[PDB]
Amino acid sequence: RSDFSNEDIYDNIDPDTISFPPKIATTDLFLPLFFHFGSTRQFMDKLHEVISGDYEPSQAEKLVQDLCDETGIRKNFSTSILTCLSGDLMVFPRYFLNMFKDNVNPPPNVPGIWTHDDDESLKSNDQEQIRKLVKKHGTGRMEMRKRFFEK
Repeated sequence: RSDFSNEDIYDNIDPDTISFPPKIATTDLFLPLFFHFGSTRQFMDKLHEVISGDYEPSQAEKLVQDLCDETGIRKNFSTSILTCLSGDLMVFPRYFLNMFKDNVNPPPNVPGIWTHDDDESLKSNDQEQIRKLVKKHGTGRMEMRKRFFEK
């Protein structure tokens, strides 16, 4: 694989261009603590800090709890996000940056973020929908997703 990726534009969004707190951030998704961050950048920096701690695939529970106590993200929200990312933590920050940039939950057209529609397409045999899926996520992620289904 190349050290570079055109997906980086989804990770390099300048948090300072995002009004805080984002309109999409409601109490059904975030805890009181979240609303005490002074800016989108402060929140993202803390999120990066949490995500960096050591977590073995057995510590998803602890990660979710930390995301609640440190960043103010509701637990089942974090769980749902981790699920649509196929467990790829590297895409966790991307999820929030894009959700906040366009105030849509979940971001509908972001590589690595599997929407309900993407999953329906993956479960089907309609090659036109699968064509768009691989363009969006890539074959590697599709295989990992197919894997995820098996359970």
